[PDB]
Amino acid sequence: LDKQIQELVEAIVLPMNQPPKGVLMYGPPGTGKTLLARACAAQTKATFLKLAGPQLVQGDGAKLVRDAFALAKEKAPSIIFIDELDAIGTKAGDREVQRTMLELLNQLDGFQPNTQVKVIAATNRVDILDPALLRSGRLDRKIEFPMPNEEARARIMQIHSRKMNVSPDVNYEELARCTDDFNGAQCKAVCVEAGMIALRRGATELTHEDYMEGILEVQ
Amino acid sequence: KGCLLYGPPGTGKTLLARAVASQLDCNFLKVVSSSIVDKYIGESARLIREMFNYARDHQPCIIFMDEIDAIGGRADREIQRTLMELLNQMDGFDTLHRVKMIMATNRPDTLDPALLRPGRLDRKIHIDLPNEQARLDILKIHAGPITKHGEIDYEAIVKLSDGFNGADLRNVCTEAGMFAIRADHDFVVQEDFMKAVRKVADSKKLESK
Amino acid sequence: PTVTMMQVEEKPDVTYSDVGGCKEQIEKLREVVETPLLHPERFVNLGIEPPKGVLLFGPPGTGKTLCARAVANRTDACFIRVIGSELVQKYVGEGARMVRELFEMARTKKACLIFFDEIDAIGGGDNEVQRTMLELINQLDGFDPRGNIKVLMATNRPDTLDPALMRPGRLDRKIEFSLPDLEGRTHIFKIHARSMSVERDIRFELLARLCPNSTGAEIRSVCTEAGMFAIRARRKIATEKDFLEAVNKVIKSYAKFS
Repeated sequence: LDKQIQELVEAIVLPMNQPPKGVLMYGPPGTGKTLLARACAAQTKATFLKLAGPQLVQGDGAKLVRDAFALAKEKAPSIIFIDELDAIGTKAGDREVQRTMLELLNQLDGFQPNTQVKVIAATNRVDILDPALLRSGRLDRKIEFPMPNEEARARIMQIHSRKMNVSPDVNYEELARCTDDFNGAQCKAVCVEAGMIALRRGATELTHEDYMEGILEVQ
Repeated sequence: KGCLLYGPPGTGKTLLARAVASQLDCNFLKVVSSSIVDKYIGESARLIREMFNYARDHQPCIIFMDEIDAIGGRADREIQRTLMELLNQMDGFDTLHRVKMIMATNRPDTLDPALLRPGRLDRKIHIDLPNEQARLDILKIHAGPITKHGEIDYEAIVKLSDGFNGADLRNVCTEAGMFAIRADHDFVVQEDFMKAVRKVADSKKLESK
Repeated sequence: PTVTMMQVEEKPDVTYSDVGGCKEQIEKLREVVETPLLHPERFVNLGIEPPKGVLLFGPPGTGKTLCARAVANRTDACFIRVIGSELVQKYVGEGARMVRELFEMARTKKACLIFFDEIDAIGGGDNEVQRTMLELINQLDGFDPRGNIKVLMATNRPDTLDPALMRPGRLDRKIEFSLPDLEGRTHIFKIHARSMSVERDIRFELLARLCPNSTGAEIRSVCTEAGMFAIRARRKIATEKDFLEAVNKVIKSYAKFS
């Protein structure tokens, strides 16, 4: 899971620090692509402008496209991360979102000043994919996700548990071994669950046995 | 007002219809075969009347149909209902003038011989396999607008390409040009052509189903 | 408008020991309403992103009593309780200015605490509700009003999918209804001994053991038919032998079908 976070961090940082324009971040569920791209946003440090799938469906989706590209035109080089694009781009409202889609590709095709702020796209499945997305300005980086391991779960749980007051005795192998058949948000239930009883325990610093005590507590 | 492009041995209809449809096309409107499976209540009849109604309200109109082999069974009840709307709206009493539609397929066995009737499908062109010489010439006439380094060698690109798609040949070769443009070099060496064409082309062999 | 001066809630109400029998959960929801109020800097210095509040859902039971408890435990300046019926109304566009003017009053009232009642009325076509709940969560997750004061959702159904997927980021400390044991009801009895003339001959442990599965709603109905049948019997003092038929009637005749 390092060559694709390197490919993503390059895809969105080498133009930030012809540069790439579009990225299609897909893969099987259970990985945490939204918090993996948000963990990437924690390394870019730029403004993270969230946008969901059905936000275009409210002739308003084209107004949100021209709004995100007006903030892309004038606003500082932030990080616009859209998600769930296959659900709204189902190839009479869906045809209106196909007009919004063809306006999106027309603005990613006929506009030369598109070297400014980019847009990160994420989908949960690539069965519904527009064949007209083959362009440098359009979605180019198509990456598939491998199955995560306990080491990668210690990586994302360490990026998500690096700022809190954790005692410096964590082998990561007891907790990495105990976290079986889990996902990113469930490891967030593990670490947040370890942060739950931090008040009533009295010790303001998180300890070692509270991770496995959260695993055995809620899961 | 109708035509068929069946290329069972080989491919190459995507570079043609995408070359002219990307050139002028007089319009732009694509109809994909995945908007008909209708997982919900099968009300796709009024979707055909509405979408084709707009396709006839607009005077310039060209419609493409890709991957019709799975939706061309000889679940199938609503398929044959929309095919009855295709009969009554291809050879019916309607305003069936200049507006044009194009069908594409893979196998000439489940091609709905009711739809294979003239009128519903006037013309048919049997595309052949992309030959190694044809791959070389198509790579030379498609190698024009793309930039390359002075060191060129088409023998490795054409040689390492065996049983590939022509549309995937152009999108994988230009995909390798966009792979080499990452480091914003005006000159494009063929090392990244071998690398990205080889790896991404093998990914199109994994996804060549 | 009228909701500005009407929204400010005064005249305090039901206290602490009316809790429906929760011994640990009353700490799980007390350590966020009473403990952060004693000092702001304490939980700010406790680390990263101090907890806003808790989450109440499930069966109604003793609902609206623990919120009245939160209003009672206010030591300095009587607080408020946003109701859910004010956001979803006719003539859309006033709920946004409403929530922004009450959050602006939260900014004006030196970090005032806010409570949200009946979230199911604005939770879950519904685009006019999507303005109130998506703009509502857009203002809660926003750092403009405040990010430490108070969150508390009191509702009947947790079936609000969008708040269920937007809550784990900001909202925390979800608890169940925590129905009491046999010994829990005698606390509600000892605090509601101000009710309509509970005679000293009435034993609270007897009344507690004479009613199983009698959570705060059902013993609140024990008090409702207690004072009601105390008024209707032309009596002035209440005696356990005089209204035990109303007790086992209000729990058994109402526990047959339900």
